[PDB]
Amino acid sequence: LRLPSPEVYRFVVKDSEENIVFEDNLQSRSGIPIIKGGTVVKLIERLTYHMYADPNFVRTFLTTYRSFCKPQELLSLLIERFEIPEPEPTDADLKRFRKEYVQPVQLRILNVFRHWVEHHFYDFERDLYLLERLESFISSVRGKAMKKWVESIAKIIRRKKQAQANITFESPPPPIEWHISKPGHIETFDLMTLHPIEIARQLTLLESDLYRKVQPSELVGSVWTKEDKEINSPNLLKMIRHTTNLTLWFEKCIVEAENFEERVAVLSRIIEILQVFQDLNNFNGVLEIVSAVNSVSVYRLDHTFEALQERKRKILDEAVELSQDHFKKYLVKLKSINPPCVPFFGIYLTNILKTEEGNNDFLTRHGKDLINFSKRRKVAEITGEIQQYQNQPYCLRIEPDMRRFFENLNPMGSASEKEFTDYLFNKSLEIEPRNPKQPPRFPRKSTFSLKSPGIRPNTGR
Ligand SMILES: Nc1c2c(nc3ccccc13)CCCC2
Repeated sequence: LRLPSPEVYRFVVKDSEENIVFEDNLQSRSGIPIIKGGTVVKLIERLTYHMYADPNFVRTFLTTYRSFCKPQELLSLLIERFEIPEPEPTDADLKRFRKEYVQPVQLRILNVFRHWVEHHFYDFERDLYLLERLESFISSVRGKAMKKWVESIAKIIRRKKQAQANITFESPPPPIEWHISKPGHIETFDLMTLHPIEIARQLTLLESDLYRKVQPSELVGSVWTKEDKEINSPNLLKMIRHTTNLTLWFEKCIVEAENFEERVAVLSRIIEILQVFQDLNNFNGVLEIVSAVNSVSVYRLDHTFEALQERKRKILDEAVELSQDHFKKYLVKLKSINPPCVPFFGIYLTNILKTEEGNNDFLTRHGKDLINFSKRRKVAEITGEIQQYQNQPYCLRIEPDMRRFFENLNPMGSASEKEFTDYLFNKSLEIEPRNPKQPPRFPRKSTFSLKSPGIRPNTGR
């Protein structure tokens, strides 16, 4: 009984469709009401509710909130929630208010701070001032019952800060495969001089590392395509730039092979790399090669595809078919394999862009910003799927020169992506013109043997 005036404490304005909307279905019938949307004020009140704990909302909120609220604003709202004014005295009660309202709300805030530093410390890593505000506030908290919670948050922060201020094989990894390029000779590194097995291994290790660093929150609210993308989505942007560069590198290697026999040997080696990606459950790599071969500059090279060994063309068509019918066969395959694996990342992006586009950010902006929370629950269920393959490392040894090589691929050089893709298209028309004549005969500029060592481990034995 008796809360402060909504006038002096914004959270306790009465619930109405002006400020908060609950699911009204058979699921929402039992237990804790399900939030469909509200003002950020009302979402914060329900995140820290006096009447019950809501672990599920806390988890979904801290995954999704940056799509509707800045980290600095979240901290300001949790402090505002914490600083609870006394009710209007009546002057002819406090003791109940402190036991049943204040203490439970303050404990629930400290529990949100605890989940925040435990599972989303990257917010504080990205913003040292945010951490200064949090540390200053937590150390101001003097409540007897708050003490265990403050100690717990302090210890998490101490640990996260330690594990910032600075590989272990559970079984023998395979020996590194070498072909024409030899170690230390990084300047001789090329698609055709490195071993196709080890190209697939080193790209898988790199792609696995990029994949495992992507936080769900980098995807929520299409934040990687927005103004604050370099800070909200740094891991995702690195993974997207990697995919772009590698896909364009594969295209470049094919289209710049002017000599027909060389270009066939290049496409054949890329298909061999694709088979080792498949053996490694690197569907990310499989579908990068699919992306390259379906690019307009390569797709149209009918003479090159027709010249492939039937078995190589078969393997490619099968890879290509994984992507057909909204990735139907890819999704069957992904559910059938044993990790480690690198999921095709592009499809999470596609399905989040469609959910982001097809659902309003706001239940309405008339009179109030009424945030669509249900939209964020649906995106968090998609981002949730990214997590099940981030926990299983590859049993493969890093080749530091090859890793360096692949981290630094820059097919575009100083040109724009559009200038570069125009170039690939113009070169495609040069090497295989739109006429019915046999393909032009250009000389090789490279002197290395075209003969593949194949994808049976050599040094392995
Ligand atoms: N252009 C292509 C041809 C074939 N497969 C292809 C597969 C993917 C992208 C382009 C292709 C089979 C042989 C004929 C041409």
